[PDB]
Amino acid sequence: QECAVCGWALPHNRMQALTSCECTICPDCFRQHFTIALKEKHITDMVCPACGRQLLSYFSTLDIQLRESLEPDAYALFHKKLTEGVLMRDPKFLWCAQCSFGFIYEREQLEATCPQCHQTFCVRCKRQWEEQHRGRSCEDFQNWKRMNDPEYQAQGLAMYLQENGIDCPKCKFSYALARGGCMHFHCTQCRHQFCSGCYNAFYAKNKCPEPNCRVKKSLHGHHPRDCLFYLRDWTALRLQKLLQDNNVMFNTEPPGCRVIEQKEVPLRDEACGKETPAGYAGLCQAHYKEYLVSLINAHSLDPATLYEVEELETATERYLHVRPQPLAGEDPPAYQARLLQKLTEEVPLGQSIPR
Amino acid sequence: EVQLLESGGGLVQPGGSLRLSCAASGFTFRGYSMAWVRQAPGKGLEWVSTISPIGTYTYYADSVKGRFTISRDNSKNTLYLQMNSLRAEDTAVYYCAKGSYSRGTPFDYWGQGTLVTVS
Amino acid sequence: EVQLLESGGGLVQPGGSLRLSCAASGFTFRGYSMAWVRQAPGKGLEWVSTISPIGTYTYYADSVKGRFTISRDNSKNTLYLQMNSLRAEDTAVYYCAKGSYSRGTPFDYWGQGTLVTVSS
Ligand SMILES: */C(=C\C(=O)c1c(F)cc(-c2cn[nH]c2)cc1F)c1cc(-c2cnn(C)c2)ccc1C(=O)O
Ligand SMILES: [Cl-]
Ligand SMILES: [Cl-]
Ligand SMILES: [Zn+2]
Ligand SMILES: [Zn+2]
Ligand SMILES: [Zn+2]
Ligand SMILES: [Zn+2]
Ligand SMILES: [Zn+2]
Ligand SMILES: [Zn+2]
Ligand SMILES: [Zn+2]
Ligand SMILES: [Zn+2]
Repeated sequence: QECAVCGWALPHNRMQALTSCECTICPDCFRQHFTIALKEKHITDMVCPACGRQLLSYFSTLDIQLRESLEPDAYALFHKKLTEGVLMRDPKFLWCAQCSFGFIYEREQLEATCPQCHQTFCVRCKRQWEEQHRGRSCEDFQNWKRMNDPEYQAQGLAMYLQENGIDCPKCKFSYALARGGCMHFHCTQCRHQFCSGCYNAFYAKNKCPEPNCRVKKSLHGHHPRDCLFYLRDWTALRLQKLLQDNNVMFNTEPPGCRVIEQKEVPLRDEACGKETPAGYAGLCQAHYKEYLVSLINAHSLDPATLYEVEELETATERYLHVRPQPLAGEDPPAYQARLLQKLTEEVPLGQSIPR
Repeated sequence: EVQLLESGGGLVQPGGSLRLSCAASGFTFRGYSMAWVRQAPGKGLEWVSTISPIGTYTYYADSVKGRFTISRDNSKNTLYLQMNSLRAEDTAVYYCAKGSYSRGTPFDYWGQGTLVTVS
Repeated sequence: EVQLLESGGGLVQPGGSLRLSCAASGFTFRGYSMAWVRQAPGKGLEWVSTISPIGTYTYYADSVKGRFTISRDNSKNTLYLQMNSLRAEDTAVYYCAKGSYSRGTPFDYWGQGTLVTVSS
């Protein structure tokens, strides 16, 4: 146990074990040899000072020990010559996601082993390497991990409702929250009050510009006929009937309500905890209806296709501002067909509803 | 959004004990490595320790390898750092970092930090 | 001693553009990476982008890819940050930072920072 260039007797942990040749060099001689090789000699002269030692990944391993036992100015020239004489560009520096160690990696493979934690990771997505990722894109791999994380599927449809964010229509801030039972949403960043289902504005007192509105002196909004503001009053069975008639599948069984809400604190995360009835996919009643309405909105299903005459007359006075009147010779089917025809032609679905 | 809230720093005589916390939110805590870093007055940022996602692996700097102990609680979404036998050169602002899977950095988020002084 | 000075911050209308600067001194500018980090209201530090010593590789956080462009001019020891399509969530104090190769520290020093706010 002694330095191979000066003979100084030191323990093994007092010297530097050169990885390429395992010739132990004391700290001072290791330092002084490699600076004069950088100061007066060329990059090819960075050979070991003890032994004799075209695979030049030796610079990647030497860069580690050079970073430790060298001055910053001398370590800067080593990088300068490495790019000005070997690489014609900066070296690719990789950070290990599991141990936070930085190292130069200039190899062929997509997998890279950390010289510290000795774990292998993909150079693109920086996730830990597995045999499943071989031959697959990183997008395919991390989705296979999400499709195999027991704690992720245990949350159930709560993750689906949170994936559908609430985007503020004016400040565009994204909130990874479920809409819940109440449609009113106040954005912390811009103080905008809007409906979380149709993204229309909640007008204050005497600020509503819509014509023929009879509640202008009150806080309110105007919602399309397919917004959750209205479809929340439908029963789960009738919401499912609109889905079944268009061959849209929906969950009834799970594949307190675990849908994450926000708790007011001097905001904390808190589960819904409401009763999860049978046939509601383990969700709350309001959160299950939100789940069905999102399916309805995604496929742009028209709830007016299930309207009866009284509902069609209410919709005609609301969105067309004309009290309908049956014409002579019409039966209930014809009167219903005419009102449904005019509504679907003149009043579209939610133009701002997230689909 | 992502938020890291450190707490537990203050004044403590040399040789004492101090336990720091870092409550995390806005991301899957159990899926990322966490770490502690510090910055002494008039000096550069220094890495202290890093812990693996579920806690099977811990890495420490040579100056704190046996004196400090990093730990996490995925059920509580909080990272801990137990500091024992604090020396004079431990006075620094302590940040908790969130490991990143993005190219170009080992961490993508740092907290506000807590000041720690030793007498 | 390392010294960094940011400049260019201000009030920006939503969707506008802005270019930040950083003058460095006290160290060899060519021999280190440079990075931008930002402090959102009530938060700590969020990594924004990183550039290699001579600009060979440029990295970005996912929330700024395609909108932000990092560049440097080693001839004047200056770091630049071009910011396009600024949104309200980009409101933060942007800090200039000097990179490092040491373990666990992608940067060791960061400046005083310049404030950038996006109106609603
Ligand atoms: C929602 C809060 C609220 O009290 C409320 C409901 F949770 C549910 C209904 C409802 C369900 N089916 N038909 C009606 C109505 C209801 F009022 C809410 C709050 C606000 C509001 C006004 N000012 N602030 C500060 C909040 C407006 C509208 C609604 C809403 O209709 O969802
Ligand atoms: Cl996540
Ligand atoms: Cl990287
Ligand atoms: Zn020697
Ligand atoms: Zn040798
Ligand atoms: Zn590693
Ligand atoms: Zn990958
Ligand atoms: Zn907003
Ligand atoms: Zn609405
Ligand atoms: Zn109105
Ligand atoms: Zn619920």
